[PDB]
Amino acid sequence: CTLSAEDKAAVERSKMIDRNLREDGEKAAREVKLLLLGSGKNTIVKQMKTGIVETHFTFKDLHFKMFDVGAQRSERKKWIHCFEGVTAIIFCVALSDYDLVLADEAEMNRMHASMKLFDSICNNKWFTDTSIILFLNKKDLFEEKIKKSPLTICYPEYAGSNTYEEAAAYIQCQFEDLNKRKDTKEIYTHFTCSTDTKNVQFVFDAVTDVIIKNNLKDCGLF
Amino acid sequence: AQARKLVEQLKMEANIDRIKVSKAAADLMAYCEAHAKEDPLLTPVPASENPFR
Amino acid sequence: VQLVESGGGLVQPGGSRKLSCSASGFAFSSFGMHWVRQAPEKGLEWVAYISSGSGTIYYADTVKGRFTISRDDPKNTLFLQMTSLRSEDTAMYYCVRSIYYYGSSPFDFWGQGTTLTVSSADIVMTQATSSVPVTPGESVSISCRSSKSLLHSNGNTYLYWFLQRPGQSPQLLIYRMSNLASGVPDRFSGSGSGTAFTLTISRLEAEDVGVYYCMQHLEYPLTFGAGTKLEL
Amino acid sequence: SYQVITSLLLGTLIFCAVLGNACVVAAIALERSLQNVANYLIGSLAVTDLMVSVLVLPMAALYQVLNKWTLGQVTCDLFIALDVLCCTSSIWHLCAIALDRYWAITDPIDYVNKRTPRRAAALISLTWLIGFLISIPPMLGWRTPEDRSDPDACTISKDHGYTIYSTFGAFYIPLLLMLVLYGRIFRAARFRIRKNERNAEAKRKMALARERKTVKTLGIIMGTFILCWLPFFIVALVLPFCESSCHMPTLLGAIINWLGYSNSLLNPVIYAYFNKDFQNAFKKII
Amino acid sequence: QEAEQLKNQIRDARKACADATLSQITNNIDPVGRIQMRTRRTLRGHLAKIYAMHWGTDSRLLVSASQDGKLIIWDSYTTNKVHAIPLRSSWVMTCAYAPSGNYVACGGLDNICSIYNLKTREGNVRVSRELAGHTGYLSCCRFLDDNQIVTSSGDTTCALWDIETGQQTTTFTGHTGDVMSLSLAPDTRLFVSGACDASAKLWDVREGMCRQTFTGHESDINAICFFPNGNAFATGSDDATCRLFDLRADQELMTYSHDNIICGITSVSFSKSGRLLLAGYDDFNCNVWDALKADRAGVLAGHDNRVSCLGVTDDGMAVATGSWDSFLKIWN
Ligand SMILES: C/C=C\C/C=C\C/C=C/C/C=C/CCCC(=O)O[C@H](COC(=O)CCCCCCCCCCCCC)COP(=O)(O)O[C@H]1[C@H](O)[C@@H](O)[C@H](OP(=O)(O)O)[C@@H](O)[C@H]1O
Ligand SMILES: C[C@H](CCC(=O)NCC(=O)O)[C@H]1CC[C@H]2[C@@H]3[C@H](O)C[C@@H]4C[C@H](O)CC[C@]4(C)[C@H]3CC[C@]12C
Ligand SMILES: CC(C)CCC[C@@H](C)[C@H]1CC[C@H]2[C@@H]3CC=C4C[C@@H](O)CC[C@]4(C)[C@H]3CC[C@]12C
Ligand SMILES: [C]N([C])([C])[C][C]C1=[C][N]C2=C1[C]=C([O])[C]=[C]2
Repeated sequence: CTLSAEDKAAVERSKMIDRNLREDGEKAAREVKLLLLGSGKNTIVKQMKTGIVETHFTFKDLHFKMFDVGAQRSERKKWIHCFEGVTAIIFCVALSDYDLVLADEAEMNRMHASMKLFDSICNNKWFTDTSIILFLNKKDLFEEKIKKSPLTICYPEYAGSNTYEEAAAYIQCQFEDLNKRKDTKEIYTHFTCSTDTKNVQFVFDAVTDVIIKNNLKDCGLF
Repeated sequence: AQARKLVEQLKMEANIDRIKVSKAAADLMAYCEAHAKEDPLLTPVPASENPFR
Repeated sequence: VQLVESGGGLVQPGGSRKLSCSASGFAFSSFGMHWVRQAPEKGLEWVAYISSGSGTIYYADTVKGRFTISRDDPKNTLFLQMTSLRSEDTAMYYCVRSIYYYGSSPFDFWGQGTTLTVSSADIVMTQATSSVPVTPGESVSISCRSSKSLLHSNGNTYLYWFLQRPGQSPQLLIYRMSNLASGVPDRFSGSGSGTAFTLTISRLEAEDVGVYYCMQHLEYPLTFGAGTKLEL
Repeated sequence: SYQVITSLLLGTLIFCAVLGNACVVAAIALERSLQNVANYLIGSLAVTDLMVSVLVLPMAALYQVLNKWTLGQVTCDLFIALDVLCCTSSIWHLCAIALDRYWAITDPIDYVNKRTPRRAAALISLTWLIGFLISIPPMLGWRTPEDRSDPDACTISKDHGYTIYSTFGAFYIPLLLMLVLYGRIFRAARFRIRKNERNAEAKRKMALARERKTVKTLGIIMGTFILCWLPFFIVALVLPFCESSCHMPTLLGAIINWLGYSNSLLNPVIYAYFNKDFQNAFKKII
Repeated sequence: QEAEQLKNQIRDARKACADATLSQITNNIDPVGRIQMRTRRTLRGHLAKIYAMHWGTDSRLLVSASQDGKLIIWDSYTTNKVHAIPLRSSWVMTCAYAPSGNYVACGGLDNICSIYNLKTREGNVRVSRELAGHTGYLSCCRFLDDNQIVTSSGDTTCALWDIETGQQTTTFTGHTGDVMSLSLAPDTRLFVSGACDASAKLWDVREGMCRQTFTGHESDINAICFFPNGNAFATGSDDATCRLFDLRADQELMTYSHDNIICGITSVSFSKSGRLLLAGYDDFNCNVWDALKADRAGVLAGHDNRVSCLGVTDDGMAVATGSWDSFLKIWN
């Protein structure tokens, strides 16, 4: 009885705003947050459906929100922490780009840059328990290029057959080996191609598996 | 060229009359003592004259 | 911002009529709503109140029970049900909107109202003079008094000054005894003690001619004074 | 001197149980990080166990220590009703936790979309409703003249129909349901675990370790519950139909009854103190 | 060939002016003593980690920004949510309150510091102007006036915006690195910024040029705040040390650090008298430093996650702190 009528109205408005905020939070909770990093990123985005670009796509009754951090040339040590809690991270690399040097007086190679970024993201402290949905794009051009130019240019120590299957498997294994915490997180790898739902279904399967494994870990079973 | 811009910026080297640090330090404490009783966090205000109590 | 009322007309005693207000130009859901009547050649009187979300509903003693209020947020329309209309109910009801938060301005907009022609610890507000003859360019002061201290412990004086020019709806000048309402000349000023309040016009203009009203909002049984009628 | 030792041991047990349950009940409230559907079920189980420890256990300790009932028929009926209600509630809370884990594991879509605290609230309400159903008969009916006939005894109703109904709906239906659900969970976990060559060997090691861990978890969860309740319920079912022959040694009854109550102490241990979230919360608050 | 001699010429001049450090002068100053800081109002309702918070000029209203896409203005005394602003971008990292209290700015990963007008006839918070044009995330936006707002962005450039025009009136590009924080002087004529290059630069608003540069910090500067007198400002970095710079001395005067502190500093603020340095640390705690004697006169606790933002009221009677735990607590 120590509050005036205007104070009572203000309290009512505050609790109504709190109810609206809780409803919005509940709506946002029932969503999957995926981080896109990378190289065929535009092609993957197209097949799936200056700042952060958000794409909302629903598959098999599950809503997926993918945030594209591309075009942010600023240092990632100061904004990467904003993405804590993402169910999975979609890392896209281009197989055909093993012969490219990304200019810069040929001081780096696109495959080497991609693997360095993959290692940095996977071993980052904030993502010690986040699954990675690794995508290898442009398989057709990779096959066409390895037909003539062997991938050994990018891998000096790889002595093996130049056929598509062996080279692709070796590249996938090289990307996988970057995991220094393999026990905690799973690395899903897919030769994406650029047709049909072969990517959306793989992303859905990876998300489902990650969720199931996390639930099992919570109970201690897995 | 950046050289011209940098020299233009550094031209401000001697455009300001300066006061030695001792005088500024003394003025700081002079201001603090002048308004010492006007800062409740420095002089605990009585609970009667404290809206938050 | 615009509020248009509807449902006015002649109703015989004992009848029931619903008055509806249509909102356009603002978020009806966020704003609260009020009903203030004005009997012909008489003063103002608060009728009913409804808050956003319909959580809080209050009615005046003379209308409690007979009159009920409701809101329709999706359609942005307000309804005030009326039953067993009495001869005392013959008044023009004005729909008002208020928003309650720190720094807000309750009763900041008044509609044209709907004309209706039918047939206790309350803080009584009294105004010294019913009318005062004045001339343009001369300072004019209007004083009002309250039976109870309107200055709550929070430090806010819940006094509201309303100006109703001839053939026009009331307009808010001062809403907390010290703060000028939006879209009002700076000439108007408000000052007063915990019980005595004064409204001073720095320089009277032609538009200032009208009837000045006062209200108290410390307690929800809002009371309006007889009003001060300035004439040129 | 024997009564002194019995009082010491039983009081130590009733205390430690109270402390363990109240600690979980306070932890769920004092740390924001633990308010989850599974964790709300765990907290409700802890509340049920704390009710067991505080209300039913003190009257029961008086029975054993003095070897007689010293509070009258009304108190005896209240004690029987509360004990049955709270024990059934705890068992069905374990069953509800098992069901929630099964649904979360096998229905990720529902977990993401259609899982809210309203599920935990409904599960708790249903468990308490089942407890009420099981504990109603000995108060709203039954209690035959031969029942509680000894002025210094507070035996639970031993009517054949009521005995079978209570035993079934309190231990056996929950037992079968938990067994089936945990078997499905085990199959799902095996599927997930099953689903360069040195790295393959390392992954095989990880899979084997996960299989061992899931086996250990399932074994603990089922075996504690069984070792606690099955000895009590097997006797509770056999003796009503074995009045003619079964000698019914008093020591065995005392040992089982208490195993069953100890179940209340062990439940919160298994479901919160082995839980990483609860242990982290305790470490931070302490 | 590439201005080799110039660098040391400034170095010698700056060195020559070091006669007596701040520690020597403050020997006779009595210590602040233990500050019995205790939480008075616990503002809660955010469902995600918060990053920025700014007090109003009235010392009662404050604005809080969270990654949940909701901006909440709080009534400190009554703890009431006066307004809720649904941000279009759900990656806000900075917020500001206009001195007049009529406008609110919000910015973050999106390269925009949207201006929100609180005072409207329709009674809703609608976007007034969107200050797009930055090539990187906006680190901090602060109002010089109700119509001019200065912005800091990860693109290493700070910009002065005429809100009515919606274009950069002036661009500051002297930073060779991302700029994290921005602070305004009492007179609003000049402002300072901190950058990941481990340096802070003095910026003049109207002539649009750099007057001084400070490089004491070893790592990225996270937060900065102007001293109440306006002749100095403090800066926080990942070094776990807070540093005080005097504009008229061009030199750092003292360092506020402790051996037991290793994590970075996330927030910095001054009391009304300037004797207290409210520094937010990444270790879930805020430490109060004696600005004159550089001693820990108090500490604040009760936050379950990293401290992000804090600010002292213009009245100087209370200080609010923000943390990633989504709880805002006001201390008096
Ligand atoms: C024949 C030979 C073979 C047979 C036997 C020998 C070999 C096998 C041994 C069997 C194990 C014996 C019991 C020890 C179990 C044990 O090792 O505990 C482990 C470590 O904790 C501590 O030990 C630390 C203890 C912490 C206790 C909490 C502190 C408070 C206790 C007092 C409480 C009362 C006062 C309040 C952790 O428990 P865990 O090993 O069982 O692993 C899991 C546990 O089963 C799950 O319950 C839990 O979640 P849940 O599925 O929902 O239940 C999981 O998170 C995880 O903890
Ligand atoms: C155990 C109960 C009290 C309930 C209790 O202990 N609360 C729950 C708990 O905290 O454990 C005891 C306490 C005193 C007992 C009563 C007194 O001993 C007096 C009296 C004694 C007669 O032999 C039986 C009836 C009667 C009237 C008793 C009935 C049971 C009572 C009421
Ligand atoms: C799982 C853990 C907590 C179980 C610990 C052992 C429990 C079951 C033990 C500890 C002390 C024991 C009691 C000690 C005293 C007696 C005396 C005798 O006249 C009947 C058995 C009875 C009543 C025991 C029943 C079982 C008992 C309660
Ligand atoms: C603890 N304790 C005692 C062990 C418990 C038991 C129980 C529960 N429920 C039921 C029971 C019994 C019968 O007979 C029936 C039913």
